[PDB]
Amino acid sequence: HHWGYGKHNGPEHWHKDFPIAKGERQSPVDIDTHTAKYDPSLKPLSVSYDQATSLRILNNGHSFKVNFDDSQDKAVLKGGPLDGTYRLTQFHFHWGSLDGQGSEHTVDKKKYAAELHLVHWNTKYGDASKASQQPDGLAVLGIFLKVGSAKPGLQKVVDVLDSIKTKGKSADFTNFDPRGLLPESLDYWTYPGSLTTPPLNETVTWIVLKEPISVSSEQVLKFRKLNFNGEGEPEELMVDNWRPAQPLKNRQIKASFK
Ligand SMILES: NS(=O)(=O)CCNC(=O)/C(Cc1ccc(O)c(Br)c1)=N/O
Ligand SMILES: NS(=O)(=O)CCNC(=O)/C(Cc1ccc(O)c(Br)c1)=N/O
Ligand code: NA
Ligand SMILES: [Zn+2]
Repeated sequence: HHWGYGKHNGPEHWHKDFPIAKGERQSPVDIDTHTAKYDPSLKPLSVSYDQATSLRILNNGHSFKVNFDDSQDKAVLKGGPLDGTYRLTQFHFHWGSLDGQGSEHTVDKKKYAAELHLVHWNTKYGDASKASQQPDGLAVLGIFLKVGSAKPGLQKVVDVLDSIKTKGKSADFTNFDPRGLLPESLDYWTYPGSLTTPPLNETVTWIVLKEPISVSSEQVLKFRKLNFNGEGEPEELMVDNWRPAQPLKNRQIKASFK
């Protein structure tokens, strides 16, 4: 559809094409750290990315996305709130026009410069399409970016963005190691939610890491040179491609840590 992030087609309009936008399990949310409860029943979280096979990087007009070979269990997420095995299929980012906005989730109303989403599907459903329609079909590992020191493991991403400036452009992006995007700690919050983009399916278990990664000003500036538009269309910078916090409704956010 013709959805985006501007005044005329942004988050406040999405519900007309996607009525679930006003649903009971929408994402992102504000994470009230004082209301979230430590849950001793959460099993250890396992991020097993050694065997990841990145493939290409694409500007799809909404973000940039790195896809992975998810034809076998290579790079997988298990444990924590999850039952079974979830296979990494892609990552992408959301970011702002200024260093003080850009994240989708917020922490005690704090907005970060950007947010990384590592998207995984439950292998019990066989493919990512079928999984996208199940209430336990998807798991997104969310990681905040704050501006400070450079993140070396982000630099290869940063350096290819020039080659995918406009919507529809892709490039090779093999041999990228997503472990380089993680913070030290795997402490997290978890809640049941949705895709934060149309079609807004209520099929995601969210796992949001507490520790942000630090990226440099120069790194995030390069995100902001991307374009929402296609080649030889007029320039609209790809910035502020984030959905704001949605009503929590009757959900509980659980913490993995005391
Ligand atoms: N390796 S890939 O080709 O990038 C994988 C593409 N699929 C995915 O990201 C997903 C989640 C998803 C993303 C956007 C959507 O609109 C819907 Br619905 C589901 N699969 O469920
Ligand atoms: N934000 S999310 O809840 O983690 C998962 C939903 N969003 C995304 O995957 C993306 C990249 C993307 C956008 C449209 C697509 O058709 C496909 Br495929 C991937 N957002 O820009
Ligand atoms: Na960090
Ligand atoms: Zn996302």
